[PDB]
Amino acid sequence: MRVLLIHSDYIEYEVKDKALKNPEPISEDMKRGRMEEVLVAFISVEKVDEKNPEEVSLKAIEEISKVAEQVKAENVFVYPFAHLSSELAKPSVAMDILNRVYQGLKERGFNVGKAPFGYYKAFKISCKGHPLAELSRTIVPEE
Amino acid sequence: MRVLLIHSDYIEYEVKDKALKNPEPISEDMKRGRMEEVLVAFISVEKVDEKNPEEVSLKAIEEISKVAEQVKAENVFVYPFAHLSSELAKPSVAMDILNRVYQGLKERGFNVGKAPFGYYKAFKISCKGHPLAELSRTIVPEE
Repeated sequence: MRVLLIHSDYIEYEVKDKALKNPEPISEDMKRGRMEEVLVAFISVEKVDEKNPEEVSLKAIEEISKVAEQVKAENVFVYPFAHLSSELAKPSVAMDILNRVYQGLKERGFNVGKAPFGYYKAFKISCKGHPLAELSRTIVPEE
Repeated sequence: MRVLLIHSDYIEYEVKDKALKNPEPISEDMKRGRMEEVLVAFISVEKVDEKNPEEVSLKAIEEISKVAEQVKAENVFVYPFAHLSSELAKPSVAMDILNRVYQGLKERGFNVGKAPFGYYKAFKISCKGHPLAELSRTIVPEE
Protein backbone atom coordinates (compact mmCIF):
# COMPACT_ATOMS: atom_id res chain seq x y z
CA MET A 1 0.00 0.00 0.00
CA ARG A 2 1.06 3.53 -0.87
CA VAL A 3 -0.66 6.46 0.83
CA LEU A 4 -0.44 10.21 0.22
CA LEU A 5 -1.59 12.30 3.20
CA ILE A 6 -2.53 15.92 2.55
CA HIS A 7 -3.74 18.24 5.32
CA SER A 8 -6.31 20.30 3.46
CA ASP A 9 -8.55 23.31 3.99
CA TYR A 10 -11.09 21.32 2.00
CA ILE A 11 -11.73 18.43 -0.37
CA GLU A 12 -14.66 18.12 -2.77
CA TYR A 13 -15.63 15.59 -5.42
CA GLU A 14 -18.30 14.58 -7.91
CA VAL A 15 -18.59 11.13 -9.41
CA LYS A 16 -18.45 11.00 -13.20
CA ASP A 17 -18.20 8.12 -15.64
CA LYS A 18 -17.51 4.61 -14.39
CA ALA A 19 -13.82 3.70 -14.68
CA LEU A 20 -14.48 0.00 -14.09
CA LYS A 21 -17.14 -2.39 -15.38
CA ASN A 22 -18.08 -3.41 -11.84
CA PRO A 23 -17.41 -0.24 -9.80
CA GLU A 24 -18.48 0.37 -6.21
CA PRO A 25 -22.29 0.50 -5.80
CA ILE A 26 -23.19 4.04 -4.72
CA SER A 27 -26.16 5.94 -3.34
CA GLU A 28 -27.21 9.41 -4.50
CA ASP A 29 -25.46 11.06 -1.56
CA MET A 30 -22.25 9.20 -2.51
CA LYS A 31 -21.72 10.89 -5.89
CA ARG A 32 -20.62 14.18 -4.35
CA GLY A 33 -19.18 15.40 -1.07
CA ARG A 34 -17.09 17.97 0.76
CA MET A 35 -15.11 18.19 4.00
CA GLU A 36 -13.09 21.03 5.47
CA GLU A 37 -10.04 21.10 7.77
CA VAL A 38 -9.48 17.50 6.68
CA LEU A 39 -6.66 15.00 6.28
CA VAL A 40 -7.19 13.56 2.82
CA ALA A 41 -5.74 10.07 2.47
CA PHE A 42 -5.14 9.21 -1.18
CA ILE A 43 -4.83 5.44 -1.15
CA SER A 44 -3.30 3.04 -3.63
CA VAL A 45 -3.91 -0.61 -2.72
CA GLU A 46 -1.08 -2.81 -4.05
CA LYS A 47 -0.82 -6.45 -5.15
CA VAL A 48 1.34 -7.38 -2.18
CA ASP A 49 -1.45 -6.22 0.18
CA GLU A 50 -3.48 -9.24 -0.96
CA LYS A 51 -1.24 -11.37 1.28
CA ASN A 52 -2.94 -9.96 4.38
CA PRO A 53 -5.78 -7.45 3.82
CA GLU A 54 -6.46 -7.11 7.55
CA GLU A 55 -2.85 -6.56 8.64
CA VAL A 56 -2.33 -3.93 5.95
CA SER A 57 -5.56 -2.20 6.93
CA LEU A 58 -4.85 -2.06 10.65
CA LYS A 59 -1.39 -0.69 9.88
CA ALA A 60 -2.84 1.95 7.54
CA ILE A 61 -5.44 2.85 10.18
CA GLU A 62 -2.61 3.40 12.66
CA GLU A 63 -0.43 5.50 10.35
CA ILE A 64 -3.24 7.73 9.12
CA SER A 65 -4.51 8.17 12.69
CA LYS A 66 -1.01 9.06 13.89
CA VAL A 67 -0.66 11.81 11.27
CA ALA A 68 -4.18 13.15 11.90
CA GLU A 69 -3.15 13.51 15.55
CA GLN A 70 0.03 15.39 14.56
CA VAL A 71 -1.72 17.96 12.38
CA LYS A 72 -4.62 18.02 14.84
CA ALA A 73 -7.17 16.95 12.22
CA GLU A 74 -10.62 15.75 13.32
CA ASN A 75 -11.72 14.96 9.78
CA VAL A 76 -10.23 12.31 7.49
CA PHE A 77 -11.20 11.54 3.90
CA VAL A 78 -10.45 8.25 2.15
CA TYR A 79 -9.73 8.88 -1.50
CA PRO A 80 -9.22 5.83 -3.73
CA PHE A 81 -6.15 6.76 -5.80
CA ALA A 82 -4.28 4.26 -7.97
CA HIS A 83 -1.50 6.50 -9.32
CA LEU A 84 0.79 6.13 -6.30
CA SER A 85 1.81 2.68 -7.52
CA SER A 86 1.98 0.48 -10.62
CA GLU A 87 1.73 -2.82 -8.70
CA LEU A 88 -2.01 -2.61 -8.11
CA ALA A 89 -4.26 -5.01 -6.25
CA LYS A 90 -7.28 -6.86 -7.63
CA PRO A 91 -10.25 -4.43 -7.56
CA SER A 92 -12.23 -6.57 -5.10
CA VAL A 93 -9.31 -6.66 -2.66
CA ALA A 94 -8.72 -2.92 -3.11
CA MET A 95 -12.37 -2.22 -2.21
CA ASP A 96 -12.26 -4.48 0.83
CA ILE A 97 -9.11 -2.81 2.20
CA LEU A 98 -10.42 0.69 1.44
CA ASN A 99 -13.59 -0.20 3.39
CA ARG A 100 -11.63 -1.68 6.31
CA VAL A 101 -9.59 1.51 6.59
CA TYR A 102 -12.66 3.74 6.28
CA GLN A 103 -14.48 1.73 8.94
CA GLY A 104 -11.45 1.52 11.23
CA LEU A 105 -10.98 5.28 11.12
CA LYS A 106 -14.57 5.88 12.24
CA GLU A 107 -14.18 3.36 15.06
CA ARG A 108 -11.27 5.47 16.31
CA GLY A 109 -13.59 8.43 16.73
CA PHE A 110 -12.75 10.53 13.66
CA ASN A 111 -15.33 12.07 11.36
CA VAL A 112 -14.51 10.22 8.12
CA GLY A 113 -15.65 10.78 4.56
CA LYS A 114 -14.83 8.93 1.36
CA ALA A 115 -15.25 8.83 -2.41
CA PRO A 116 -16.51 5.78 -4.36
CA PHE A 117 -14.04 3.31 -5.86
CA GLY A 118 -14.12 2.66 -9.60
CA TYR A 119 -15.34 5.96 -11.06
CA TYR A 120 -13.67 8.96 -12.64
CA LYS A 121 -14.11 11.98 -10.39
CA ALA A 122 -13.78 15.72 -10.67
CA PHE A 123 -12.34 16.92 -7.37
CA LYS A 124 -10.92 20.03 -5.77
CA ILE A 125 -8.45 20.31 -2.95
CA SER A 126 -6.39 22.93 -1.13
CA CYS A 127 -3.22 21.73 0.59
CA LYS A 128 -2.06 23.84 3.50
CA GLY A 129 1.60 24.77 3.23
CA HIS A 130 2.90 23.30 6.48
CA PRO A 131 5.82 20.79 6.52
CA LEU A 132 3.52 17.99 7.73
CA ALA A 133 0.67 18.87 5.35
CA GLU A 134 1.87 16.63 2.51
CA LEU A 135 3.32 13.22 3.44
CA SER A 136 3.53 9.79 1.83
CA ARG A 137 3.74 6.36 3.50
CA THR A 138 4.36 2.78 2.32
CA ILE A 139 2.50 0.10 4.30
CA VAL A 140 3.04 -3.58 3.51
CA PRO A 141 2.33 -6.86 5.27
CA GLU A 142 5.38 -8.53 6.81
CA GLU A 143 5.11 -10.80 3.74
CA MET B 1 10.49 8.97 -13.57
CA ARG B 2 6.88 8.83 -12.43
CA VAL B 3 4.44 11.46 -13.67
CA LEU B 4 0.84 12.22 -12.70
CA LEU B 5 -1.06 14.21 -15.34
CA ILE B 6 -4.20 16.03 -14.25
CA HIS B 7 -6.29 18.11 -16.66
CA SER B 8 -7.39 20.95 -14.39
CA ASP B 9 -9.67 23.98 -14.43
CA TYR B 10 -6.89 25.64 -12.47
CA ILE B 11 -3.77 25.21 -10.37
CA GLU B 12 -2.45 27.68 -7.80
CA TYR B 13 0.45 27.63 -5.36
CA GLU B 14 2.37 29.65 -2.79
CA VAL B 15 5.86 28.82 -1.63
CA LYS B 16 6.25 28.26 2.10
CA ASP B 17 9.12 26.97 4.20
CA LYS B 18 12.18 25.47 2.54
CA ALA B 19 12.02 21.67 2.45
CA LEU B 20 15.70 21.34 1.53
CA LYS B 21 18.84 23.09 2.77
CA ASN B 22 19.80 24.08 -0.77
CA PRO B 23 16.42 24.52 -2.52
CA GLU B 24 15.86 26.09 -5.93
CA PRO B 25 16.79 29.80 -6.03
CA ILE B 26 13.58 31.76 -6.66
CA SER B 27 12.49 35.26 -7.60
CA GLU B 28 9.57 37.10 -6.01
CA ASP B 29 7.26 36.18 -8.89
CA MET B 30 8.21 32.51 -8.39
CA LYS B 31 6.70 32.11 -4.90
CA ARG B 32 3.13 32.13 -6.18
CA GLY B 33 1.30 31.43 -9.41
CA ARG B 34 -1.89 30.33 -11.12
CA MET B 35 -2.92 28.83 -14.46
CA GLU B 36 -6.32 27.84 -15.79
CA GLU B 37 -7.43 25.19 -18.30
CA VAL B 38 -4.07 23.54 -17.63
CA LEU B 39 -2.44 20.12 -17.72
CA VAL B 40 -0.65 19.87 -14.40
CA ALA B 41 2.30 17.49 -14.52
CA PHE B 42 3.24 16.29 -11.04
CA ILE B 43 6.75 14.96 -11.49
CA SER B 44 8.80 12.58 -9.40
CA VAL B 45 12.40 12.26 -10.63
CA GLU B 46 13.80 8.81 -9.76
CA LYS B 47 17.29 7.44 -9.07
CA VAL B 48 17.34 5.43 -12.29
CA ASP B 49 16.83 8.66 -14.28
CA GLU B 50 20.38 9.65 -13.31
CA LYS B 51 21.61 7.16 -15.93
CA ASN B 52 20.50 9.50 -18.72
CA PRO B 53 18.96 12.84 -17.68
CA GLU B 54 18.53 13.97 -21.30
CA GLU B 55 16.90 10.78 -22.60
CA VAL B 56 14.44 10.74 -19.70
CA SER B 57 13.63 14.40 -20.24
CA LEU B 58 13.00 14.15 -23.96
CA LYS B 59 10.77 11.14 -23.33
CA ALA B 60 8.84 13.01 -20.63
CA ILE B 61 8.52 16.02 -22.94
CA GLU B 62 6.99 13.72 -25.57
CA GLU B 63 4.55 11.97 -23.23
CA ILE B 64 3.31 15.15 -21.56
CA SER B 65 2.97 16.85 -24.95
CA LYS B 66 1.03 13.88 -26.32
CA VAL B 67 -1.49 14.02 -23.47
CA ALA B 68 -1.82 17.82 -23.68
CA GLU B 69 -2.74 17.32 -27.33
CA GLN B 70 -5.36 14.69 -26.41
CA VAL B 71 -7.15 16.85 -23.85
CA LYS B 72 -6.58 19.90 -26.05
CA ALA B 73 -4.63 21.76 -23.37
CA GLU B 74 -2.59 24.85 -24.31
CA ASN B 75 -1.24 25.31 -20.80
CA VAL B 76 1.05 22.91 -18.92
CA PHE B 77 2.33 23.26 -15.36
CA VAL B 78 5.40 21.45 -14.03
CA TYR B 79 4.88 20.56 -10.40
CA PRO B 80 7.83 18.99 -8.54
CA PHE B 81 6.23 16.11 -6.63
CA ALA B 82 8.26 13.40 -4.89
CA HIS B 83 5.43 11.22 -3.54
CA LEU B 84 4.91 9.25 -6.74
CA SER B 85 8.01 7.19 -5.98
CA SER B 86 10.31 6.11 -3.15
CA GLU B 87 13.38 5.64 -5.38
CA LEU B 88 14.19 9.32 -5.64
CA ALA B 89 16.97 11.01 -7.56
CA LYS B 90 19.71 13.25 -6.15
CA PRO B 91 18.22 16.76 -5.74
CA SER B 92 20.64 18.32 -8.25
CA VAL B 93 19.70 15.76 -10.90
CA ALA B 94 16.00 16.18 -10.11
CA MET B 95 16.29 19.95 -10.64
CA ASP B 96 18.18 19.54 -13.91
CA ILE B 97 15.59 17.14 -15.33
CA LEU B 98 12.67 19.27 -14.11
CA ASN B 99 14.27 22.25 -15.89
CA ARG B 100 14.91 20.28 -19.09
CA VAL B 101 11.25 19.24 -19.20
CA TYR B 102 10.02 22.75 -18.42
CA GLN B 103 12.25 24.21 -21.13
CA GLY B 104 11.41 21.50 -23.65
CA LEU B 105 7.69 22.08 -23.19
CA LYS B 106 8.05 25.78 -23.96
CA GLU B 107 10.13 25.02 -27.05
CA ARG B 108 7.19 22.94 -28.29
CA GLY B 109 4.98 26.02 -28.22
CA PHE B 110 2.98 25.48 -25.02
CA ASN B 111 2.42 28.12 -22.39
CA VAL B 112 4.21 26.49 -19.42
CA GLY B 113 4.28 27.37 -15.75
CA LYS B 114 6.06 25.74 -12.83
CA ALA B 115 6.56 25.72 -9.08
CA PRO B 116 9.99 25.88 -7.36
CA PHE B 117 11.77 22.69 -6.32
CA GLY B 118 12.71 22.20 -2.67
CA TYR B 119 10.01 24.12 -0.79
CA TYR B 120 6.79 23.18 0.96
CA LYS B 121 3.85 24.67 -0.93
CA ALA B 122 0.21 25.36 -0.28
CA PHE B 123 -1.60 24.66 -3.54
CA LYS B 124 -5.10 24.31 -4.91
CA ILE B 125 -6.30 22.33 -7.88
CA SER B 126 -9.52 21.27 -9.57
CA CYS B 127 -9.41 18.09 -11.64
CA LYS B 128 -11.98 17.87 -14.40
CA GLY B 129 -13.89 14.60 -14.32
CA HIS B 130 -13.11 13.28 -17.80
CA PRO B 131 -11.53 9.81 -18.32
CA LEU B 132 -8.30 11.36 -19.63
CA ALA B 133 -8.15 14.08 -16.97
CA GLU B 134 -6.12 12.02 -14.48
CA LEU B 135 -3.36 9.80 -15.87
CA SER B 136 0.00 8.48 -14.64
CA ARG B 137 3.07 7.51 -16.67
CA THR B 138 6.41 5.81 -15.92
CA ILE B 139 9.35 7.05 -18.02
CA VAL B 140 12.77 5.45 -17.66
CA PRO B 141 15.98 5.41 -19.69
CA GLU B 142 16.59 2.19 -21.63
CA GLU B 143 19.07 1.50 -18.81
